[PDB]
Amino acid sequence: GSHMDEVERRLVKVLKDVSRSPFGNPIPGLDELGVGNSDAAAPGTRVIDAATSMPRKVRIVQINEIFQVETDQFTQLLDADIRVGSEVEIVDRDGHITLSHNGKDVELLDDLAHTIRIEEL
Repeated sequence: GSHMDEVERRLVKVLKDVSRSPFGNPIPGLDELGVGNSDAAAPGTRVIDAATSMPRKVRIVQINEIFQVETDQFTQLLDADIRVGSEVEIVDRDGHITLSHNGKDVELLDDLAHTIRIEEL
């Protein structure tokens, strides 16, 4: 093909990303994805896929839970409090994933936006 690096195309293990504002807007459920997982059907396409099937506005309905929330780094990401039921959008950029929300754009590593509870664009 022609390269075309998708959002989930990048495979990482560590918990780090680029940009200066990695935190912001609700939806970056880092410890939330742990459990969920989609692939087809409208009922949430999962960020991993919600960025190739002609994305427009991924509707956030949920994430997972709060059980896990013991991290100083997540403290800044918790500023949004992930409001399940909101409405956000995602878009690629030079082979990278970033959720664009009214507020600003975020990073959301492949480990973060792996199994979020959103809608199928």
